[PDB]
Amino acid sequence: KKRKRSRKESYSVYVYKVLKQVHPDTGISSKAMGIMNSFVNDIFERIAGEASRLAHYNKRSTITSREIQTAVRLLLPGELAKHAVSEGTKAVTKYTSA
Amino acid sequence: KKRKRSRKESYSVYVYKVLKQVHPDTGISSKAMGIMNSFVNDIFERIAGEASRLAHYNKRSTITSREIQTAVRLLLPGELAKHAVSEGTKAVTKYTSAK
Amino acid sequence: KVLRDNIQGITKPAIRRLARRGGVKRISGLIYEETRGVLKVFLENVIRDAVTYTEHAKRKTVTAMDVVYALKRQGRTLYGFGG
Amino acid sequence: KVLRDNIQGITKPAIRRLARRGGVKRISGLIYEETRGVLKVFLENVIRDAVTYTEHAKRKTVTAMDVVYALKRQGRTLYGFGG
Amino acid sequence: ARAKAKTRSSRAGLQFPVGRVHRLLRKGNYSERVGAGAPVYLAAVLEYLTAEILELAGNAARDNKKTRIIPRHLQLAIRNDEELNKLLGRVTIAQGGVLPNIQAVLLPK
Amino acid sequence: ARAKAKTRSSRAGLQFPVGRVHRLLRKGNYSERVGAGAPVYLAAVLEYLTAEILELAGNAARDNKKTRIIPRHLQLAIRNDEELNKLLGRVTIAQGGVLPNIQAVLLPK
Amino acid sequence: KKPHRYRPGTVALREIRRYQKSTELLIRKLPFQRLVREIAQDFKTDLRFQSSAVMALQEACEAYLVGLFEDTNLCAIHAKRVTIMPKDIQLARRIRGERA
Amino acid sequence: KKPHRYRPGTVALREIRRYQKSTELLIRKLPFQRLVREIAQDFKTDLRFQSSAVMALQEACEAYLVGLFEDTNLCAIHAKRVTIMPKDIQLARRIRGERA
DNA sequence: GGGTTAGGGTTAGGGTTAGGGTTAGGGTTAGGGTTAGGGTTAGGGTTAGGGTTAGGGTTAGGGTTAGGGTTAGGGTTAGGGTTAGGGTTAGGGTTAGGGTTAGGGTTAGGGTTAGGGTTAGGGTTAGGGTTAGGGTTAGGGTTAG
DNA sequence: CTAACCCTAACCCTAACCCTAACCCTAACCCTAACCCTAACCCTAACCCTAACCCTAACCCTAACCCTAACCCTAACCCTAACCCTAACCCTAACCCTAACCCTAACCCTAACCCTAACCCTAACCCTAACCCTAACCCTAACCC
Repeated sequence: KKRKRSRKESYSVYVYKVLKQVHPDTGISSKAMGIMNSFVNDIFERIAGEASRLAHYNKRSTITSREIQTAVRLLLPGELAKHAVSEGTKAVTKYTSA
Repeated sequence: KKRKRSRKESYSVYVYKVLKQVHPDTGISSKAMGIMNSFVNDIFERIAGEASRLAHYNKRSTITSREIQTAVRLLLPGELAKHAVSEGTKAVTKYTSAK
Repeated sequence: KVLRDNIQGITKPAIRRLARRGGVKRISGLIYEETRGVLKVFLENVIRDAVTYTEHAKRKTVTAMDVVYALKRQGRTLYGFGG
Repeated sequence: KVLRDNIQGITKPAIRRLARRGGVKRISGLIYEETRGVLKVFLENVIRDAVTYTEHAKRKTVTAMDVVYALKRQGRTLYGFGG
Repeated sequence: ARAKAKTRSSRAGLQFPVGRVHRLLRKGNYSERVGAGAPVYLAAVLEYLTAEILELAGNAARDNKKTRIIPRHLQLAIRNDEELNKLLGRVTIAQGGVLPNIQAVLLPK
Repeated sequence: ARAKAKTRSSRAGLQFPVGRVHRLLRKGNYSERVGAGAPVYLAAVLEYLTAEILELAGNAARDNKKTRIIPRHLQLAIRNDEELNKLLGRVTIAQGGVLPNIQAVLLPK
Repeated sequence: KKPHRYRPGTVALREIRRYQKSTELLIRKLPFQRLVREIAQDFKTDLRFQSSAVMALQEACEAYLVGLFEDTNLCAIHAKRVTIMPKDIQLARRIRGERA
Repeated sequence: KKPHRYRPGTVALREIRRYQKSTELLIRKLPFQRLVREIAQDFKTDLRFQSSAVMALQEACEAYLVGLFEDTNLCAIHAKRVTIMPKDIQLARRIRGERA
C-alpha cells in the first residue's frame, strides 16, 4: 500500500479559479470537471495537430506563435476565433513587455 | 542556368514494375500515376499516424512491426487486413532469415 | 449466453421510451427488430475495436479508456466516463 | 470581376446536365436557386480556407496544394489534381 | 544570488499552467523545436473558451434555480449556443440529454 | 573491405523502397525511435494494395477493350469490389465520372 | 361509466414531455451487460470487463438510438405521415451512413 | 414532315445514359473562374490564381452537386413522386448534418 | 396489327500527340565502427471482478375494446417536356509585359542543456451544507356532457 | 357550456453524503552559465500569370403546343392505442475467493552518430505506335396503325 500510485494531473485547480472570477457564488461537480478536462485536452490536441501540420507543410522546424494563430483561425468558427486571437495577442504582448 | 534547381521524389518506377508483374503488356497514364501516388501517400500517412498514436498511448517510444500490424488491422476492413498481415509477416520472416 | 434471449433483452417497452425522447407519437410493430439489429451491428464494431485495443495492450481487461479510444476512431467523441 | 450576374453565370442547362448525371428525370423550376446558393456557400468556405493558407504561407498566389489541403480538412479528399 | 521566482503565468497574466502546456508540447513530438509564445497563446485561448463555457453554464444553473453546475446545464448551454454547437457537433456529453422540442405537426389538432 | 551492397528491398524480395520508407518515418516526427521490420511491413502492405488495385484496373481495361489504364477504370474498380469502396468512400477521383445506375421506378412502363 | 379515458395521442405527448426532461437511462443494465458479454465471445475468450466500460457503451448506444429515431421521425413526417415505418430507417442508415 | 414527336421521358432517359457514360465537365470554365474571382475578392484583394486550383474547385463542386442531386432524387422517390422539389434538398441537407 | 423514322454501334482510314526506351549526372543508402538507453524477466503484493445466497418490489406480457389513420380510387388543372429560330458569348490562337518566387551568401537573435534550489499541486482527513425523499395543496388539463 | 376528475407545479421538514476547507511533501518549474543550429535579409534571374485583338463556332434564350403527374375529396377497415392483473425478473447487500494489474530490481540487446565510396533515381532527348476524329453502313428502338 503506502500510496505507491503514479501521481496523475489535471486542470481541476485551474478551472475552479476561472469559475470564481466569472460567477462568484456558483459551484461545479466532479463529472462536469472531468468533462471540462476532456474538452480542454481535445482542444489542446486539435490546436497542436493543426500547428504541427502547418509547420510540416511550410517546411519549418519550430512551432512559433503565427502557427498557433493560423490554427485557431482555421479551427474556431466565427467571432470566437477573433476574440481568441485578440486575447492571445494581448497575452503575448504583455509577456514580451514584462 | 540558375543556382541549381529542385529534384522531386515520386513512387512511379515502383508502381510501374508492380504493374508489369500483375499484368504484362499493359500501359498507364500520368493521371492514374498521380492518383496512385496520392493513394500510396494517403495510406502511408494513415498507417503512420495510427502507429504513432498506438505507440504514444502505451507510454512507448518505438514504432515496431507489432504496432504496424495492429494499425493495419484497425485501418483495413476484413480480408485485405489478414492478407496484408500475412504478406508482411512473410517479408519480416525473410528479412530475419537473411539481412 | 443464449443468443436469441440476450438480444431479446432489449424489451419492446424500452424501445418505446427511446423513441418518445426523440419525438415520436405512433410506432409500428416492425421497428423493434431492426432497432435491435442496428444496435447489434454497432456493438459488434465497437467491441471489435475495444478487444483489438485490449489485445494490443497485452492485457485481459477491457477499460473505459480503451472504449473511449475505440469510439473516437469511428467519429463520435464522448465526454464524461474516462478521459 | 464584381458584376451582380456572377451567380447567374451558372446557366439553367448546366444544372439540368448535372441532375441528369445524378439521375433525375423531371426537374422543377425552384431547384436552380437552391443549387446556386449551396454552390456559392461551398465555394466560399473552400476559398476562405485557401486564402487563409495562402496568407499563412506569405504569398500572393493560390496553388493547387492549398486547395487540396483545404478540401482534406472538410473530409472530401481530392486525388490527382495535385500530389 | 538568484531572485524571488516569478511564474511565467504571472508575468503574462493568465491562469493556465504555461509550463505544463509547454511540457505537453515538448513531450508530444509535434515538432523538433518549440517557441515561447505558443504556450501562452494556447493557454489564453483555452482560458477564454473555458470562461465562456462556464459563464453559459452558470447562467443555465441560475435559470434552473440551482447552485450546482450539472452536465445537464453544460449540454443545454452547448446546444443553445450556435457557435459552441458548431464547434462541438460530434461530441456527446454523458448524463446530458436532448433539448425539449416537439414538431408542430405532432401537436394536438 | 566494404564488400558488395545488397539493397534492403532485395533481401526481403519486395518492390517498394524500404530505405526510403525508413527515411520518411524518421523525418515525419512520428516517434523518437523506429524499428527495422516496420518499413518492410508497410512496404509489403502498400505493394499488396497497389497490386490489387492495378489488377482490378487491368481487368477493367480489358473489359473496356483498351491497353491504357485511365482514371475511369480506377473509379469503376474502386466502386465495384466489396473491400475498396468502403476503404475509400470519402475519396473523390478526378476525371472518374459516376457509376451507371438508374432506379427502376423512373423506368418506362 | 366514464373512466377518464384519454384520446389516443394525449398520453403519448405526456410521455414525450416527461422523457424530454429527465437525463436517466431508458435501458435495463443486466440484459445489456449480458448482451455486451455475449457479443465479445466471438472475438476472444475469457475477457473481463469494467463497470465504466459498459456504462459508456450504454450511453453511446442510447445516444445513437435517440439520433436514429429523430432522423426516422423526420423522414416519416416528410412523407405526410405521423407513424414511423421500417422504410424510413433504411433511407436513414443510408443518406447518413452505417449501411442499411 | 411533322415528326412523330417524342413522348415525355424518352429524351430524358436517353440523356441520362449519355451523361452517366461520359467523364467530361458539364460547367463552363470561364463563367466559373469569374465567380471564383468574385468570391475571393471579399477575403483579400490582389489575388492570383493558377491553372489547377480552379479546375480542382470545379471538380469538387461538380462531385458535390452530383451527390446532392442523387440524394435529392432518392428523397423524391421516397415521397412517392418523380420530380424533385426544394424540400427534398433541404431534407437531404438536414439529414446529412450540413444545414442544421 | 409491321411499317416509317431515327438515334446509336461498326469499320476503314488517316493523322498525331503522348507513353516508352536511352544516357549523363548528383545524391542518398548501405557498410564497418563505438556507445549508451529503452525493452524484457523474474519476483511480490494488493485489490477489483466474478461467483454465490437472501428477499420483495416495480413492471412487462397478455388480453379486451375501440376510434383515428392509411391506402386506393376518381377527377381536375396547371406545370413541366419537346422543338424551332435567331443571336449574344465561350473558346482557341498570338503578342507583349512585368510581378513573382526560388534560390544563393552572411549574420546575429533565438534555440537547447545541465545543475542546484525553492515551491505548488497532488494525496490524506474532517465538517457543515444542498438537495432528494415524503406529505398536502392549489391550479391547469381532460373526458364527456 | 360546467361537472367530475386527474395529473402536475409548489411549500414545510429531515438528513445524508458529496462538496469545500486545512495539512504534508515530493516531483517539477525557474535562473544562470555555456553553446550552435535555425531563421532573417538583400540581390538576382527566369517564368508564368495578366491584359488585349482576333474570328467563327457549337451553344443558349424565347416562344408555342399539349400530354401528363401532382393535388384534393371520399370511403373502408385494419393496425394500433388505453387500461387492468398477474408473477416473473430486475435491483441491493454481504461474503468469499482468486486471478490480474502494478511496483521493483538486473541485464543484455537493440538502437543511435559518423566517414566513405557507389549504385540507384531523376532530368533531358528521340521515337513511334495507340488513340482520336471523319465519313459510309447497318442496326435496332419508338410507337402508332
